Amino acid sequence: GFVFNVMCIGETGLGKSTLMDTLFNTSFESTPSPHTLPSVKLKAHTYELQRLKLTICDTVGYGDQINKDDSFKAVVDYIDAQFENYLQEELKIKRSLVTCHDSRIHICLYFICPTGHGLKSLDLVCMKKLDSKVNIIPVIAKADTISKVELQRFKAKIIQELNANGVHIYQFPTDDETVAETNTSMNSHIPFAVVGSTEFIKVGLIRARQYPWGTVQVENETHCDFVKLREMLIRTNMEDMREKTHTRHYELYRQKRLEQMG
Amino acid sequence: FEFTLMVVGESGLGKSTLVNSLFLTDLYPERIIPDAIEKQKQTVKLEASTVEIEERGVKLRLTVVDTPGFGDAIDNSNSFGAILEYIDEQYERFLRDESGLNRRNIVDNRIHCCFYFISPFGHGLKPLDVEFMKKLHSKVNIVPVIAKADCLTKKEILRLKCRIMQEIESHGIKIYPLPDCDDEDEDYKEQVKQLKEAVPFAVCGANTLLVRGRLYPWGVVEVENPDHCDFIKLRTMLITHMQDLQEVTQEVHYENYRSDRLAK
Ligand SMILES: Nc1nc2c(ncn2[C@@H]2O[C@H](COP(=O)(O)OP(=O)(O)OP(=O)(O)O)[C@@H](O)[C@H]2O)c(=O)[nH]1
Ligand SMILES: Nc1nc2c(ncn2[C@@H]2O[C@H](COP(=O)(O)OP(=O)(O)O)[C@@H](O)[C@H]2O)c(=O)[nH]1
Ligand SMILES: [Mg+2]
Repeated sequence: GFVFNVMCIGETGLGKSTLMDTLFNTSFESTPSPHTLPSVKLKAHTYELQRLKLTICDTVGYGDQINKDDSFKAVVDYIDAQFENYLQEELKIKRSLVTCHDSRIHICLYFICPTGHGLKSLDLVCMKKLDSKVNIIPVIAKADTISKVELQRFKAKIIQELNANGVHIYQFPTDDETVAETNTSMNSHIPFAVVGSTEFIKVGLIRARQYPWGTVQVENETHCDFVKLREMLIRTNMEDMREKTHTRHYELYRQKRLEQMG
Repeated sequence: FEFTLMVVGESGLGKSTLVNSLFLTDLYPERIIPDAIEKQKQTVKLEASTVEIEERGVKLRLTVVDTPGFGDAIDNSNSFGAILEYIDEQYERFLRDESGLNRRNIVDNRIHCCFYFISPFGHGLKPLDVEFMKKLHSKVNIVPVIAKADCLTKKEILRLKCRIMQEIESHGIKIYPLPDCDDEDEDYKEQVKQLKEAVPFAVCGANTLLVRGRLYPWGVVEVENPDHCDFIKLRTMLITHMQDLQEVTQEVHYENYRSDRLAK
């Protein structure tokens, strides 16, 4: 099946697993994590749905320690481990790349806290360590916490801080003229203000969040960018993630190891 | 009155919006919001701003002491180091002036109450929250406040309220208690009863008049409406308990610091 590997980077409770269930219309194994974990680690589960072999790699314990200095190795070591596993498979004399399980992270969704100001220091350091390792898609988790007036200035400061530090984020392919106009506004709404919900409210059965002042429809474009975030699931966009992962990120790690190996 | 309030919490929890929404003020003009490049090691500074305000005949001198930079760094170790030194400094300033032979006019800069804000995005109290409150509950009246209540549904509010109450009970955190009422009044006994059942107050701050509230495409959050958030309950608790907060700061925390320091 289609081996698509996703990595959700985000602080504990920001709705990583809720958004994955919302985006694939299913219910993955999603046990919560406590804020009392000594270090940032990763939990990866594999699922066969639709037909694709999805691998969701969640960040467990992110942004909870009082000392978050060494909260980047476990992420980078994992992403570098999958690259070395694919590289060592190439070096094998009697190799089997057709049946080899490509466990390399193709896309990585970064959940930003809906604070309203900008990126935390943790966000900038983590993205600059991974900008040359994985395709990064920043999103604003719990986007309903922010009004549309503030969301305008929020995406402004986020994009400004990213393009001021030289953080290489993922952009959707505009080579094909057909998807050129659609992927233009697609890239222009990054970061995607996303709202995840597993509950349903009566309507004409629809994913929404029930507040005493209103209901936030997840599949409403005027409410959140979930309809746009779902566009990453098409075959051409997924292929572009795997294409860029092997052409740029993995080939960079391969040329590094080939230098070290002499 | 001469009341001093301390605000502690991560950036982006609506603290500045809340303290302004209380007495409808603007204590933070030209607010310098730093970028992420200069926040990885941003130490915790203390910036005070006193403001005059009359509330239904209650004229008071509100001095708000914010702690910009709390919990916004990579390594939040010793983030509460300066907050401790400031509080003990105010107790020491009062101990010097009270013990001196010229105590006619004394500036009372002691922190009478301290709002601590909890991010509603997580599941409960974070290690930064626990190590802060436990390290300051014996020196200042801690008042836990769930910031940005409008991101939690009805079930989510009650879930987070009950959990962070068990974690406070578990870690042994001495937050500021609301005094019990004597027969006295019946309606006032019911008001203070709902204040005890609403804590931790999940609040919402907004300066926009629409009757203050926040505007969303799916609805409008009424700040002054108790059914939406606990803003009115926090504001009402603050005004009705300014006396007790001031008295407990003097008769309990200050006297404990005095007895501890006199043996040094
Ligand atoms: N305001 C708001 N709340 C949300 C949203 N999505 C989920 N929530 C709530 O926040 C909680 C998020 O739970 P999870 O998705 O499991 O948290 P997580 O990102 O997986 O973090 P971990 O449990 O540590 O893996 C849910 O129980 C929801 O009640 C959202 O889009 N907006
Ligand atoms: N959803 C929501 N947003 C809020 C609330 N209060 C403030 N905000 C938004 O948060 C943003 C920054 O809040 P601010 O007070 O400056 O954060 P802080 O001073 O670091 O605590 C502002 O643009 C507000 O619009 C609230 O109760 N709910
Ligand atoms: Mg989860």
